Amino acid sequence: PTHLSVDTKFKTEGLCVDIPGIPKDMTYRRLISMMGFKMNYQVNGYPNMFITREEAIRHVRAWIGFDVEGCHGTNLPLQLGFSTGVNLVAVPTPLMYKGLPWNVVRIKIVQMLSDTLKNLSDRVVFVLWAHGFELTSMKYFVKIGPERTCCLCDRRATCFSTASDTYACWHHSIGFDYVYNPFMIDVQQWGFTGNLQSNHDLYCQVHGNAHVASCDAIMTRCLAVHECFVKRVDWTIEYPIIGDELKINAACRKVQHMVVKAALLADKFPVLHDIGNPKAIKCVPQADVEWKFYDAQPCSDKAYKIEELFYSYHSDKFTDGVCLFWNCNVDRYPANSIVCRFDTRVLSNLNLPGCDGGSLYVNKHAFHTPAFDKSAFVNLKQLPFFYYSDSPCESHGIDYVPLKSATCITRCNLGGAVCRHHANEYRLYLDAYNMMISAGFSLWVYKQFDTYNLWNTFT
Ligand SMILES: CCN(CC)c1cc(C)nc2ncnn12
Ligand SMILES: CCN(CC)c1cc(C)nc2ncnn12
Ligand SMILES: [Zn+2]
Ligand SMILES: [Zn+2]
Ligand SMILES: [Zn+2]
Repeated sequence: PTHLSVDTKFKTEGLCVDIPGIPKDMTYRRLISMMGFKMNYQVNGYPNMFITREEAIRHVRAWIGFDVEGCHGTNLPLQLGFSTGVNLVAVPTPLMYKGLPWNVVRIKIVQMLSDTLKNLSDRVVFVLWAHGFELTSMKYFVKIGPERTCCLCDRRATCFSTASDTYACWHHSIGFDYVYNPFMIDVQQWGFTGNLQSNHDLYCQVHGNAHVASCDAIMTRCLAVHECFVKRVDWTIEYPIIGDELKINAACRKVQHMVVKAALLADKFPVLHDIGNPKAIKCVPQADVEWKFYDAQPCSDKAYKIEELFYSYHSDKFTDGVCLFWNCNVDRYPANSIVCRFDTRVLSNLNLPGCDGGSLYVNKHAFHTPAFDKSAFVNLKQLPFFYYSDSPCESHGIDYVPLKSATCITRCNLGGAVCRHHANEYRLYLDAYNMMISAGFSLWVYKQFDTYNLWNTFT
């Protein structure tokens, strides 16, 4: 079982207010046909418009919450809502647009999905809390058939144009009018009691219900993210490389070694308490310090309470030496800490919107992270940028412009003139540092940390 069989049963109770008299016994095959689609027994890579929960999790970057509400067999106007916050009104003749015929609405839909998804995914997954109008509106903006490739490139076709009779991916679909071979999943099929708002509001106080289609579409995708990434966590699942993942990760390791190495040199802590990933390795293996590890998995729901991580009886006295919380999200860090906390508010292709203020950070694996809280860092300060090196000044070998910086903490800078080697390493480190900060990571340190203490490690 790789795909969802079209012969799987579909619970239709959620659909019977918009579709009165709908059979209780219904398959995906019969539902697809009822929606106005003919699959014709085609095995060309598109076996079902509906997908499994596991396949949906593998394609989280493609999720677009979708909801349709009736406004007025005589067709009436529909409010189409998307988790992008867009509301389009289609007439059959937060951003909400006036009523226009489907021929122009479908151009808008293709533009919106293409701009939203071109840098995230090779497809779209419509996430539903299916009541009827959304499934029956799909025929007006969706075309299906064999799996195809783009006319302008090698990516899979996600759009279709009736003007040119051609296919395109999200990058080459300017002016296209039809969504081609989309995927969809109905959250209501997962076994739930009560309406969408009641289930969403159990875990999220951030998304309100301003009684608009996009509000429901947003709540839908949010509840789906909570079920698949907050309550259930799967760190085995791999995700494709779509950006700067490798550079961001390489930067993180360089910044960690640099910042921890300098803390141990400036304040000579006898012991370091490394709290976080159970698979963590010594980030400064040559350091003199007594390195003690504590296992805590990435918290995906609420940030850890320091009272449960530290107290209840390890040195036991965590007040001795320094605490290293490298991506270990706690509610209030102790004053003797070195902290890297991901800022969930960051705008990027790796960071997807999440549940209750949190975000879904997708870099090789999916990590639902709790909402960034400035109050977690009251006992600390923002760690300033600095580069430190004790390596010999020796070129061994891009051209050269002389480096003048107060933050290049090297023997050559102490001696009044930065050597070529330390200037190259400084600029490479600053690049890695800016790369990590812009990816969303934030660095915090114990208030007594001072890089002035690093000059005397040169004599
Ligand atoms: C009351 C019949 N009507 C309205 C025309 C329906 C019913 C269904 C199941 N799908 C539909 N798709 C579009 N109209 N539509
Ligand atoms: C209420 C029945 N249905 C299907 C759920 C309808 C009715 C009307 C008037 N327009 C529609 N456009 C799409 N579906 N649809
Ligand atoms: Zn293309
Ligand atoms: Zn929510
Ligand atoms: Zn030097």
